[PDB]
Amino acid sequence: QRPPKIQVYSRHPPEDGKPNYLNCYVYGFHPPQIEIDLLKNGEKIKSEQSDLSFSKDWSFYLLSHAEFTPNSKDQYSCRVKHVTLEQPRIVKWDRDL
Amino acid sequence: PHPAEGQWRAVDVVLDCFLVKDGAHRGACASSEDRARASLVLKQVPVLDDGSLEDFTDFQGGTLAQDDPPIIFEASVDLVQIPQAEALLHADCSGKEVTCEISRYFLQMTETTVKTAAWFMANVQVSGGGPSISLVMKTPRVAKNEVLWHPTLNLPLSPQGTVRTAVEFQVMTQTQSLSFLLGSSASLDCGFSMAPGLDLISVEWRLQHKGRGQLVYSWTAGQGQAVRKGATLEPAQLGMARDASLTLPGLTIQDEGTYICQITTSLYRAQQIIQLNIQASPKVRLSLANEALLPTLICDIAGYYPLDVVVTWTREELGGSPAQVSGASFSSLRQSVAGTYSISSSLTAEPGSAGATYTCQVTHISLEEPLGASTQVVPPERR
Amino acid sequence: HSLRYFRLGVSDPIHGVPEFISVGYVDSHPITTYDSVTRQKEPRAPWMAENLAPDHWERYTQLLRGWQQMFKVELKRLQRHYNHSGSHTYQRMIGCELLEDGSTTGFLQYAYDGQDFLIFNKDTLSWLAVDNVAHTIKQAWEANQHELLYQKNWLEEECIAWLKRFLEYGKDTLQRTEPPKVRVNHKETFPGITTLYCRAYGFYPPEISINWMKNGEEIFQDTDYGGILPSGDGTYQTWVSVELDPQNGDIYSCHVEHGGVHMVLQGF
Ligand SMILES: CC(=O)Nc1nc2ncc(C=O)nc2c(=O)[nH]1
Repeated sequence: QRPPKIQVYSRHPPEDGKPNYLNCYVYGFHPPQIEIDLLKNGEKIKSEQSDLSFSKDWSFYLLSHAEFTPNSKDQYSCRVKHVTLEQPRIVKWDRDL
Repeated sequence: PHPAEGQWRAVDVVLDCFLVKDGAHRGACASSEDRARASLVLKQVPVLDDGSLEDFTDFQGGTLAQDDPPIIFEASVDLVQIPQAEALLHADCSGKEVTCEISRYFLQMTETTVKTAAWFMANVQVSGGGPSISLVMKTPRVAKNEVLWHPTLNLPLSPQGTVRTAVEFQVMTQTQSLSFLLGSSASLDCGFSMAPGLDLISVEWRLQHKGRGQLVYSWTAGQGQAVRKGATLEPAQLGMARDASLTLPGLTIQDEGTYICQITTSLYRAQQIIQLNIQASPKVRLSLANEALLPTLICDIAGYYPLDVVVTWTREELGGSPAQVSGASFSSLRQSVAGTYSISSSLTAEPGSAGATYTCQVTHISLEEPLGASTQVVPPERR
Repeated sequence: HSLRYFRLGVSDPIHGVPEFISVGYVDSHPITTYDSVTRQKEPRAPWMAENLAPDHWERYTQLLRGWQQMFKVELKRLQRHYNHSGSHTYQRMIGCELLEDGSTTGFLQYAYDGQDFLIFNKDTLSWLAVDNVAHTIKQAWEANQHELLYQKNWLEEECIAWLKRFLEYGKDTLQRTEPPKVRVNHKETFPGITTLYCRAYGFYPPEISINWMKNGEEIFQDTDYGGILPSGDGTYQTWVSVELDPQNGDIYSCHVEHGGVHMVLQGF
């Protein structure tokens, strides 16, 4: 087992009234059985997941992204599922504000 | 160890000797197997504290024997054993089982690396990653036009009895494993010896990491030279076993892996392989946000390695049924100037009706004991 | 310049774990992928599809299929050597590197359940081992000198030749580069403590460094360094931040450098 490491970030600086894109980078995981869920206020939003790439460190990389409209009143987060883990990992995003 | 110029007595040790079933192995391709066929003769020269037996000691009682099995190799000693003189004593003290293994330098499918001749090897290792030595030895047999005359210790060690052996070169270490902290200084432990009839060319130290073995230090013809980092002392002269240690400046992440100590002589070469792990212990700080109907718990866990320390929050009440928190969240996994990692975590607290206790617990391989911090949360109505 | 080939599978796969994966990379973008389900070689780059005839794609696929089958055989052999009756993972990695000064290198490593198993040293022509089985195999493989020239060429000749060809084939794309954009703000990460946070995004390749000055002098406190985070737009992101005291009324400047471009922020 290699527990995933997770970070969450925007593609461009979020701003109220200006729709944007939300990324999450999951790296250093193994085996490659990862599903990334991006959420707004705990609710799943439209998202896509890209290829799982190899690392030199016996691990894999994975990028996933979603579409959202920035809102300083709202909160954002990500949860990443892993077959070989009892519980998905929970990471908080500071909305890059 | 200081050279054994004090009070000591040599004792006779016998260890179970393994032999690979070459051509009859459990697997597909191997030159080693954990199955005994014979024993090796070993020498030990421990320093005596009592001398209760005058000219003997049971220091190595766990390995000492007087009874020779049907098959046993003389393993004559023409070189210095001192560095390992108490290797088996320390093993017995720790209760670590000791084994040994014999093999061959003879190749049939290709060119023999020692120019086809009756030369063999014998390894001795203490279980648990303890002291380890690789012996290079010869058998005084002669042939002209024969192919298998060595014999090749296969399948059987010999049609009868045992062939004579003598060690002319060996490489040894006190440990097969090292452990240091990230950012902390370190060293490698190894040494070697040889018969007077064998000269020394060079010694190399290499690091196994990132898919490649790379040189970090070399010593040749009296001259030491670093290519990445480290420093050595001049090898001893004949009469005492030679050092092959390496002093290492503060280690970083790149320096983690397995180190190899390679000794090349005028005739033969050998190496020991020592794994070096690096860790760092988390540090924890905790504070509660002021006011709010649901005060926020903020905790930072910093200065640890490797990354992704496990963090769990706990909630306890004044009785009832305390329980763990499977929620919370983490963020902000990053490195420090020291190369160490840091991570943040937070949790929304429920003050409860009469107050509640919250703890942030941290688990890591570098932590002998649980690490974390506690705080109380006081309801607005309990201020 | 990087070229990487990966091969991974599992001995008696369980829990839906992928049976066999093989993927190739150059620099900072995939070039090819193999699907072990339909048993097909596919491009991941437009200049791979261009500069490789259908004839080669089919031929390579058949080669990969052979390797897939033989790999599964290896997996069973490993269980025998490890004496493991359960299900276990195993993978190998190889590639090369071309340096600006014209020199070349490369690597070759194996792992068992994520643990270092064997590494080949092309320069000493020997194998490096960790655990008991690795030592068993080390001696066996070193004894067999017929692998000597093969293993050396495998790391050097095959990989380097491919890399140089790939660099030519994708020359129209592999020279892509973009400067970063920068944004700096303050935020609270811990009560009584203020964090000064710099984000940088939209740069390629990720040859970037961020640092801080305090009143014109080098900072003295610790510094939080992020990693390299794909944007999905062909570029990457990073970030660096420093911890400020609650009494820290000092002036900081943010330095962001990439691709020869140097930005210095006079305020936030
Ligand atoms: C001898 C050997 O195994 N070399 C080798 N050649 C390749 N040629 C093409 C591809 C991609 O389709 N992958 C490889 C690979 O992984 N290894």
